[PDB]
Amino acid sequence: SSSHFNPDPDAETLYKAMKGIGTNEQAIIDVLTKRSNTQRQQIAKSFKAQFGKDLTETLKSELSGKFERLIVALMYPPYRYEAKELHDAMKGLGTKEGVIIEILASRTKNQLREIMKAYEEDYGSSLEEDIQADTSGYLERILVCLLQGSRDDVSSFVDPALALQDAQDLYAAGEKIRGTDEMKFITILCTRSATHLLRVFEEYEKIANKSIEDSIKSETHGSLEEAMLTVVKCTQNLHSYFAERLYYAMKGAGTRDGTLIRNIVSRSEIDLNLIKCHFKKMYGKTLSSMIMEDTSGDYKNALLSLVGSDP
Ligand SMILES: [Ca+2]
Repeated sequence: SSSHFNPDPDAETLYKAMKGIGTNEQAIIDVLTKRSNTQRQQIAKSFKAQFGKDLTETLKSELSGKFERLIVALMYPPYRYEAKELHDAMKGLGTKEGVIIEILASRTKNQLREIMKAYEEDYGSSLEEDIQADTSGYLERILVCLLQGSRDDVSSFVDPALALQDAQDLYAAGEKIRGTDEMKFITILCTRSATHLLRVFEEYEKIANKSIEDSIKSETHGSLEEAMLTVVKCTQNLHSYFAERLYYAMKGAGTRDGTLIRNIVSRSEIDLNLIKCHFKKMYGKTLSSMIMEDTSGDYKNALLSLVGSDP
């Protein structure tokens, strides 16, 4: 699709869709959900050159509700999008700790470096400093650690002696009776590579006769538990993590639309095809069927256009 692209006609379609009295929402869906993010940026530039207004600001004014949130989300470049989500998680009343955990645990070091740069450019403060001020306790420690390198950019070579020592230390940390040693869990889970951690989880099972997930579930609670389990799930299979995130955004009463939007939008050009496959395998139904059950209107139709064919 990106073999060679003139954005001008698409910009004109959007102009006609919003100009005057009445809004053609379907024409907005047909352009923005069928073009790539980079093509959208070209469309935005053409729109401003031709018509003198910023496309995103125009979209924010012309549209409302969930449909507006989704369409505007599509207009953010990668990394800047996550920076906006993280800012929104902290700037309001309360902290949306779940948003922060998801992004920090599921992104790679190099992705996080880009998100950190975008966050400082757009909001004039350091992401790490804002997290330090807005969170506390052990949650604060793991989140800061995930940003503070927490690298791997790995090999396939794991040090077997260190993997065994890490597993021994995790076991010992769980076994202390007047307070789990949370810092030992945090350091190993946040500073070791994914490949090393997979071996640690294997060794931990042999030593402890308990899965690492069940140990975390019995030894921790609340946000710290969520954060640890998220690191574990992302290490084992990232695509499966995102499927589960989407499932729980929709399961039961109501919808966590913020979570649905963010995960579909941010994964749309990376692994949404694998997420769809994993969703089917894990839950015995398609992603689209749950979206159809939980959402309505132009919002629903835009989500389904993005997801694409889902037999
Ligand atoms: Ca629901």
